[PDB]
Amino acid sequence: SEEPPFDIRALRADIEDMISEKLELGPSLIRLAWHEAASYDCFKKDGSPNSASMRFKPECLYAGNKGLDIPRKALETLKKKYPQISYADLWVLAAYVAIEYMGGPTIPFCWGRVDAKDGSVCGPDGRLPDGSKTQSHVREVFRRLGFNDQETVALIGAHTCGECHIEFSGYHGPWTHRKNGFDNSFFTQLLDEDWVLNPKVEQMQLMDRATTKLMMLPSDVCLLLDPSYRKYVELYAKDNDRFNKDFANAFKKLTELGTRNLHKAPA
Ligand code: HEM
Ligand SMILES: [Ca+2]
Ligand SMILES: [K+]
Repeated sequence: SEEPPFDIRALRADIEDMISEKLELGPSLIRLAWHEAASYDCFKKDGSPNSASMRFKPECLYAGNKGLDIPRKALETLKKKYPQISYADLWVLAAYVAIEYMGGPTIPFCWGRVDAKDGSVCGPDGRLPDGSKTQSHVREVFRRLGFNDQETVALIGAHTCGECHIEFSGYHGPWTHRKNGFDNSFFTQLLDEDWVLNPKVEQMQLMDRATTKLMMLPSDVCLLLDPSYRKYVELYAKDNDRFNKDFANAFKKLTELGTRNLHKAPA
């Protein structure tokens, strides 16, 4: 489909330069595209997902979006060099590049996302999920977004990369030992390890009995306790390829919620 008004070929490359110069920016780019989309209520059809509306207060000030000012600022260096691309397209693409760069699937990109002009269109607070809660909450949040239990488990598989930071979320640590890689090793960490309480972190989180260097959230481990979710956990933990297929589709679907009139990018 149509050729975009910015140089995506150069852009894809420059984004990798930024990530290679700062690997912890990789996982952080995924979170930024995802919480931008998460405000969506599909039943109410509001929230204004995928419009880079987290540029403006209050959505940028929401408790669930703490520390996301870092990837946003990082992408400013590239908004200047490529004025033709919207913030919305750039957050999404920076995230596709981050996932591919880290060993994940290559997602077909689509462009045409209109930016929110000001923070008058933001969604209400409380749309973002709480890691302290479990599957009833999780299933409530992903239902509202428009995902089924399968897509729900796949999307959370992204915790295969990155880590929690006390000063951001109150939680702490990586989910896996390869926190800059992107595969199914989250469903594998979840299934193989013995998740004991971490008594030294005030917000309740888990840790592996084997090394105690890794961590899990109540919202992460609720994927075990729910029978539906555990089916898909076993599935993705054994089938890395299917995880890549399913993550790619869902994250694409996610980052296209509330969007119309997009165009397939060439490669
Ligand atoms: C119920 C669902 C989810 C909950 C409760 C949750 C919770 C959290 C928390 C507490 C953090 C720590 C933030 C920090 O302090 O750095 C985090 C980070 C992160 N989240 Fe999730 N998350 C959920 C689903 C997802 C999904 C669907 C994605 C993407 C597809 C995702 C991607 C990430 C990534 C990549 C990081 C690492 C960020 C970094 O290392 O800087 N999460 N999440
Ligand atoms: Ca939003
Ligand atoms: K990894």
